[PDB]
Amino acid sequence: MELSRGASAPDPDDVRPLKPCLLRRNHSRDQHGVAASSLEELRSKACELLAIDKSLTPITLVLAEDGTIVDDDDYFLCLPSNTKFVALACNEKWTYNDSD
Amino acid sequence: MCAVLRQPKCVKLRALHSACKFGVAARSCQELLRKGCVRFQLPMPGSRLCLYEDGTEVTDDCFPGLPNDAELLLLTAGETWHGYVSD
Repeated sequence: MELSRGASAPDPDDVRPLKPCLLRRNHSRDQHGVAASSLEELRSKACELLAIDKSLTPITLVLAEDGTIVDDDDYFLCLPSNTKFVALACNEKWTYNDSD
Repeated sequence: MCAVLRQPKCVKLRALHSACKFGVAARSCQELLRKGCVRFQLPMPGSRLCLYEDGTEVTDDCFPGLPNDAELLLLTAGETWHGYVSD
């Protein structure tokens, strides 16, 4: 790893340097710090931490601050290493409830 | 032609009667148009979008013209978004 890697050669250092997001399950005001780079990494962590059985999928990760559904993995890695990710295993209450 | 962008763009797919949206980004304005039509079932030709700021029609030729997270509302070839009105 000593190979000078700060911009040259592929495998950049800014390739999702682990995104410790805070997953939260409705009906339980409890956030969990999970270090995940790509969505796949975060989702899984939310499954073992929130126990999101595979029967509740497709799960819906909506930001508790705004509520934007994050069903992708190229726009949820921007926020700093910390964000309120509300996991909705097709059951937990949504973070909207006509709250416009 | 694969124009290489400097950073993955960002946009928010919000529906009209969905009460929610789909925040997603990508290094290809076209790539985003597809994912959106796949989660909202809205083809590009027989279906487009409209900025939720002033109701600006947007497609695969005027989408990159918008900054990052562009409020892309859902709009099929039949309904139009009045636009963020202040009345």
